[PDB]
Amino acid sequence: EWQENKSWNVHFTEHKSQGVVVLWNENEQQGFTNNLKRANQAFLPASTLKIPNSLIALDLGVVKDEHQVFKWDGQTRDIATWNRDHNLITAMKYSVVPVYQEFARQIGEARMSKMLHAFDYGNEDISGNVDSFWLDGGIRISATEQISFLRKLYHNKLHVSERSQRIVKQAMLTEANGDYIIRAKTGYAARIEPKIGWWVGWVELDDNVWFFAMNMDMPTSDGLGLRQAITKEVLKQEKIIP
Amino acid sequence: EWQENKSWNVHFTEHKSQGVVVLWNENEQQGFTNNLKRANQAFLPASTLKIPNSLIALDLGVVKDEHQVFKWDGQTRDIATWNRDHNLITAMKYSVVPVYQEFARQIGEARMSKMLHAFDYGNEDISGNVDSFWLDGGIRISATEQISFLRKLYHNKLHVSERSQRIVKQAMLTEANGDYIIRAKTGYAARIEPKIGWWVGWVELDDNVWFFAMNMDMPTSDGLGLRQAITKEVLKQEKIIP
Ligand SMILES: [Cl-]
Ligand SMILES: [Cl-]
Ligand SMILES: [Cl-]
Ligand SMILES: [Cl-]
Ligand SMILES: [Cl-]
Repeated sequence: EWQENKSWNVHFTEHKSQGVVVLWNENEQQGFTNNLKRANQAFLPASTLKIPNSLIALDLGVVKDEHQVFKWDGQTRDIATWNRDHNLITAMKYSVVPVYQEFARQIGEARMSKMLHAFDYGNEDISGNVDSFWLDGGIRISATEQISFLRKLYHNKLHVSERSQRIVKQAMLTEANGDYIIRAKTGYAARIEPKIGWWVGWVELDDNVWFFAMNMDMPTSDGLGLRQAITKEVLKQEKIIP
Repeated sequence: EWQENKSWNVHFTEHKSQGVVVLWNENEQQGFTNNLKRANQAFLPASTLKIPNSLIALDLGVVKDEHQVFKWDGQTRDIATWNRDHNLITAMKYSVVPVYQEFARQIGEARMSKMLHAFDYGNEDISGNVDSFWLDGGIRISATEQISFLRKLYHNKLHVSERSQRIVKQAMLTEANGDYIIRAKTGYAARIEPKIGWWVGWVELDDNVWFFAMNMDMPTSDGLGLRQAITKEVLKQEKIIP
């Protein structure tokens, strides 16, 4: 069904980068990618896992609502945006590990793992857990599998309450203007080679939705902004955004 | 409690305009306005009434969700954006009267009026209904009363379901970036003198919310864009947005 579009590769090669973008046109039920093999290659999810972990935290009542404040413990960590109070909205915006580590302590490895499987979120890998259970959830996930999960979230079809799904979609809000809305989540799997950056989400237009999932080789946090830039170059080429 | 800030008047006079901006700092429970008398002056709500009317339509099941399509009837009306299919999101974005007129036909004048009173939305005026019941709801509302209603919506405190309130807040989304989110609704009461333009809503920041409600004299649809521009000049002066 899927269509390969190798002309998107220039957006990667212009930035001396290697990666994949996957797009799904919801109205047409049609997928597109620059590289079919890499679209199906599973990687550690890094902070893209915050989307399902937020659903779990809400649906178990670990997080009461998007307003609840998770106070800073006063310990100065390396990422300055972590050294402040957060709610679910801001914890997702700044990918605040200490906040989600606390969620995971309350959720527990057993509940987390079972609810992820109920979401059909990626698949367990031969390597098992390679860090802490909350950083990778014992799974790896491909770009096409991200799309399938996000489509379920969009349609409120995951096996958590509608409310939990609506709150997470709110927390995903990244950009909005008169032309489009982007709901998305970044990630950077930076501990184990190959180091991988992600951006996954969707673009809402007046009359359609375009799901996207991209990942790219990211040996250093220098090209982090290429995750969004390359994706947007594809979206612009396809006339999805101006 | 309220504080008057007459330095905001220049943003109106620079555009040969007269009007009011009201701001409410949620963390501090403090209100500010350029003109206390006009802040309390009631006007026809025009399309700002689409916020409560959307709540009513959802909570009665006239609108099933924000995805339901209200097809164009194929009749070419004066406003080009009306001459197409819409959902609740787009009907609010383009202030699509024919769509909301159909909602009102299904809701009914009795249910609409009673639910508006349950929201404490403005007050009935001596003039009664001055057009059709769905265009003004038999009420007039002040900028400060808009604030009070919007604060209830923000906190899910209105007497409709939480779901209905969350869907309407989604449909209010107007702009979002790394610095702020604006959820808002325009209006233009253009049939009866004095003709009035409105913009009402809030600005979400990482650590606070600022509610706003502005109206202005609008003898012609030429300065419609001043509703947002003047509001944003106030927000910038107050360092709420960059
Ligand atoms: Cl693994
Ligand atoms: Cl994002
Ligand atoms: Cl009236
Ligand atoms: Cl939203
Ligand atoms: Cl607006």
